[PDB]
Amino acid sequence: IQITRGDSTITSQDVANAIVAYGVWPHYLSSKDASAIDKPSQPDTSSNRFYTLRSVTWSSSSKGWWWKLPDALKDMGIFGENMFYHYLGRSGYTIHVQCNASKFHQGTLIVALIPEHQIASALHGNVNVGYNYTHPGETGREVKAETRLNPDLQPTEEYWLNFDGTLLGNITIFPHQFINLRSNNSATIIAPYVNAVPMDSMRSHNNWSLVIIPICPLETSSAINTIPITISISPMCAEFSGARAKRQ
Amino acid sequence: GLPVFITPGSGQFLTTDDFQSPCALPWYHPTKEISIPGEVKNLVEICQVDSLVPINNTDTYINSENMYSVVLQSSINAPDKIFSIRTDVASQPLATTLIGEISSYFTHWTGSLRFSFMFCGTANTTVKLLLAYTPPGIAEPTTRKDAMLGTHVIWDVGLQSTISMVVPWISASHYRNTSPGRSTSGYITCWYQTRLVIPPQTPPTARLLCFVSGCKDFCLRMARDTNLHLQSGAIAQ
Amino acid sequence: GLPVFITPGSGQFLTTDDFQSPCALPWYHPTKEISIPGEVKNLVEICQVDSLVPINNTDT
Amino acid sequence: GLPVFITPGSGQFLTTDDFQSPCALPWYHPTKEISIPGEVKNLVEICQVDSLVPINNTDT
Amino acid sequence: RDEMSLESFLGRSGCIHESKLEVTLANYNKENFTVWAINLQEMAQIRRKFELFTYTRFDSEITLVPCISALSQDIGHITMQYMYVPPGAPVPNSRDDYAWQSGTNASVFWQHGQAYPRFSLPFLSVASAYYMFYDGYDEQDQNYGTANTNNMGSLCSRIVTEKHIHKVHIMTRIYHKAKHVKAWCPRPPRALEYTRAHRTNFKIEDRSIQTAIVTRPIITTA
Amino acid sequence: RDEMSLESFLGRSGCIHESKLEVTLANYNKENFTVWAINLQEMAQIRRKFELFTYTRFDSEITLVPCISALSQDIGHITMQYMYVPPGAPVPNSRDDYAWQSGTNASVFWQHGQAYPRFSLPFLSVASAYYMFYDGYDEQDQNYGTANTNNMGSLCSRIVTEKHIHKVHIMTRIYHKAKHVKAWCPRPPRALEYTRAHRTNFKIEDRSIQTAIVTRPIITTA
Amino acid sequence: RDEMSLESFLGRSGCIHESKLEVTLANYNKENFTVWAINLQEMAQIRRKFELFTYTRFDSEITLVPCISALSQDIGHITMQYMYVPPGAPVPNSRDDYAWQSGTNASVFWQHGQAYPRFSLPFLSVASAYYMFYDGYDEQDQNYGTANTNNMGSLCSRIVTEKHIHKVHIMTRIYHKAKHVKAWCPRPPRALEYTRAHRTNFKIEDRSIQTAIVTRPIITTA
Repeated sequence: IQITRGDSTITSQDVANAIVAYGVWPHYLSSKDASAIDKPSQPDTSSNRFYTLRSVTWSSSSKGWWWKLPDALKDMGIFGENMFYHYLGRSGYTIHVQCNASKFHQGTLIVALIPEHQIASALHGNVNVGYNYTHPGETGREVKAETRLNPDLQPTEEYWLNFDGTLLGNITIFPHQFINLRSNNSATIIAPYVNAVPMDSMRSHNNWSLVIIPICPLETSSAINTIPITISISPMCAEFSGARAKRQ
Repeated sequence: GLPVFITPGSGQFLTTDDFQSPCALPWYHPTKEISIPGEVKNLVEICQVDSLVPINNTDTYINSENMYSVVLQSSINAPDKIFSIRTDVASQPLATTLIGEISSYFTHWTGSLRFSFMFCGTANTTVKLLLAYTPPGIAEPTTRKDAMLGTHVIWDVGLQSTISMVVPWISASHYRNTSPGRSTSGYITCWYQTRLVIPPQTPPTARLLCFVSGCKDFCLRMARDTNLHLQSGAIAQ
Repeated sequence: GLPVFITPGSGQFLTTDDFQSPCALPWYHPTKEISIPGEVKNLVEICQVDSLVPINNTDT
Repeated sequence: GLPVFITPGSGQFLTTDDFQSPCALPWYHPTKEISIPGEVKNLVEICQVDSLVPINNTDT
Repeated sequence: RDEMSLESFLGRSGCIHESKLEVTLANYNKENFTVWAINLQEMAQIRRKFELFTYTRFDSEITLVPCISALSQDIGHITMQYMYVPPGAPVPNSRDDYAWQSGTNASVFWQHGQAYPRFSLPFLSVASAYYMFYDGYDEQDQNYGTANTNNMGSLCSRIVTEKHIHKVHIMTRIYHKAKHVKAWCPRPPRALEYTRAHRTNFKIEDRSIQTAIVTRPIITTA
Repeated sequence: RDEMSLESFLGRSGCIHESKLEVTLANYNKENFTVWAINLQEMAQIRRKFELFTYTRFDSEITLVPCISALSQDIGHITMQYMYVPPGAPVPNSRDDYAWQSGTNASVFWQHGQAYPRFSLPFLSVASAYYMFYDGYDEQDQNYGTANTNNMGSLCSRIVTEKHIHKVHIMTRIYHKAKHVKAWCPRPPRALEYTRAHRTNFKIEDRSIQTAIVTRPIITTA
Repeated sequence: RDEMSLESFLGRSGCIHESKLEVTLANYNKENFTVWAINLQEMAQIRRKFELFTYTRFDSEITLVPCISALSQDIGHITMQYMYVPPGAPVPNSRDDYAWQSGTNASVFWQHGQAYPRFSLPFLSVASAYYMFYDGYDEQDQNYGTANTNNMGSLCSRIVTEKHIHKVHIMTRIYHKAKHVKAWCPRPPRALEYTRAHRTNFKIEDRSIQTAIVTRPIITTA
């Protein structure tokens, strides 16, 4: 089947065998939890549609990829603008990861959505991760062997340590889904807003972090020996506050 | 006023006591609580989450995602026995898994564990694996036959990429010590009932994953300090 | 008499504590209270009073 | 708070006393009890058991 | 499963900080006072336990265990003043700073032979929970990881007596106990040594990454 | 708004007076006793808070924190006598004055190793409230500002022991706490340094008037 | 028959262990800490009483009686730390081992002049009772007699103070009391001297077997 949401519509979503992060469905901020007493209203279905990032290439040597939300969507039409022209904001998402392969391809991905995924820096000593590298945008972050710049600002490349000192394989404690090519070829996660406060500065704080690690290497005898992984994200109950003048 | 008699123990500071104490900020009204998704109330919640077992914990794959999978062959000359692991929650490789880690934080455990397997092969790759459990007391099987003579499962991969089997609780005492035993521990052995069968133009090998979690009856008692984490560093601020 | 167990913290003087204490002048009956206009009960009362903002805070 | 008067004997440790004391393992839930045959509840039970008298207690 | 409740796992008391104070003769004020920013991340064992969750909320119980040691010349009777400075309030920076007599702060006086001091603190943050992890940045876009709402205040201590000071050492073990605990979003357990406070950094110089996973020669033999 | 109640704002305890007493060998009586006229206007911080209102009424809680310091020669055990002399009653003027044994006064004996002394005082004035300000004069038309009905009595202290005196120093911090507080007619907050007790005087010699208002270069830029 | 109840016979408190600790100057850590594996079989009188049954179950009450002795140079004030390490938990092996500040263990601090420390322990075994006798073997088929489920933990003690240490001796009598006692399968009373712990061995080298039976010259004369 196909999930048409807004002016966007993604085919191949099918049935609803997706995971709902922590069992809580994305909801609008209730007045009881609200920060400034209550706001008259915040109903806007304008930012609620599907933004499909460029498909990443999964090769026989791919070690992993990760994106951070809301960061990844900072440049996605309405949502992007909204979060740029507002001081505070909160949002849930419906991440949809799917890859095209055949019955002659084999491989497995772990698609996990990690809350407050605080990355660890690459080097030893008194170093820390720099702003630019945890905010790669929709491009995401690919695990590479090549040497990079402001090295002491760079985050770790140890994917098997979840990029934060924990063991991959325990990463299943977070809302996730496995993508076993011979069984399924897509996964879906519906996550609500998660933070210790009602809303926040989307610019400085990334609530969720989408991680994708190939637990079982991709193998195939096809001419081109790589397949694409397509990611579609859709904001859920997005709300904003402290709007500022735009086009100024 | 009121005649009182002081009891042995008064004025002592027992680190495990439970008494009231004056509030240092009696007037301060703490920030209200809001609804944060995912509240945990019992560690058992964490123990019932399947986590990958570093089944292939050899020096070759030690610090890579390859330590979590076993490679199945399609060639007729691969040894019948694939892999083997002890069933005690605290023994390697289980130790470093979710349930293993939480278990290492206690001294007594009890209950059944649930092993799940996932075939990371191709959609046209088929095979029959023999998953067998060996109760504590006897040494792990050495031949496919011995293995199937005990409790086991002939899992036919084609058409079902997953399967789970429950290891029961077999013990003299109700709870057993959290520390790994050899003669008091069970075994999970995996055998080739048939090798990997595949059509033409297909990867000759496929990976196998292994998960583990506790059941409803799983439980821990008498907390101690985990030994899976030894801190001998600065922790400089 | 009555078995008691002393709790950690006894005898300490916590500057933010709240306990009773013997009256030094138990017999003295304090002057009655009269109706003085303008009783304040909460500081919020003071915060809701408009006051001039020194908007032109320059050296001049 | 509550006026108390300390009685002679307070703080003493009488080896035959009987007072409560804080549990060092308050969270630990002890192993359940099972039915073991032959529970003894009073020493009189042992005294009512005929036993042989070493009637011929000579050096031989 | 009662002992597997958060209250049982995190609610146990542990020594979160060791505080040593030494009598110095040169200047009366000197740096005789000791100031410590409350932080439960200093002890690895305690840290790993809490870092098992993303967000936690709880009240606190501080217990103080003073250990006086007199090298010589008696000086047996000395009065200690432990003070708690709330988040945001100014901390003392001299043994006679005004902070020590301020009423907004909480102080407890202890003279040897007295029961160990003890007091409680309510949930301090301006947020609804303490952040065990923070995928965010500072307002200056720096010092990413640490959260400002997480501030819990400071524990201070000064010797109150005056001249009876004969160069004596004071050790004060600070025991903290999380009460009425609540936690959210469990995370995998820390697998490597900690290297920094408020950072998941794990790489150590000239040393190989070492996990808890023990390797075996062959996988067919358990 | 519970923490914004008068009880919360003024009802906190603070050190209203530091009282030092030193053993003097020349004469037994000397000036060993110490007398202090209770006054909550001595500490600027505390003063400014109360001076936020015109009239206040409340009961008091006095807590005493004795700090003994022995230079040498032991003298460890000494008995202290703190005495409260009501408004209008004669104050002692010798360490052995009769006042010390009078029954109309209140005394509390403290020997080291004992819990800190503490007692309460009811609203003392002959008027219905204490004057924080007074646009009036004396009966002699002098000493304008101060109010006689505001008298709260005196806190006295003497070393009771006799010859075990080996020149030891005694520090006694006096903590006061306003209970069941009531206030009338709020006034603007004090904007300048205090210079006199019982006077709103603010002009200081050879120094410019300095407010809390910070100046900026231009008003178009915040 | 109330005094003939198990509670009366086994429920009395007795000194199960004497623990001596001496200040040693060479190394701060040294072996200043003392560790003792709880065992009620060390005292013959107490042992024979319990060995009157095959299986017993009960809770415990530990009371500590510290006896400090100062050879010279004062050092009057010292703080003691007694710690209970549960069965299976790692025991300390240095005066500054981490075990001393761990929260899974139970510790009680005692400074002279304080009431004697005291705390309770629940039934510790993983079995439903403690074995007074065991006709079984180890997993290695060795050390027959002793039972592993019978482990009760360890009592540890360390001097907490630092340098005020002037070579002083510390004696700590440990009193235990079985509460809520239950026993099963009565056995005949021990008739010979004990020679080993956890073994019914009775043969002593170069000494004849001696019973409580007193011999008489002729059986016709009582």
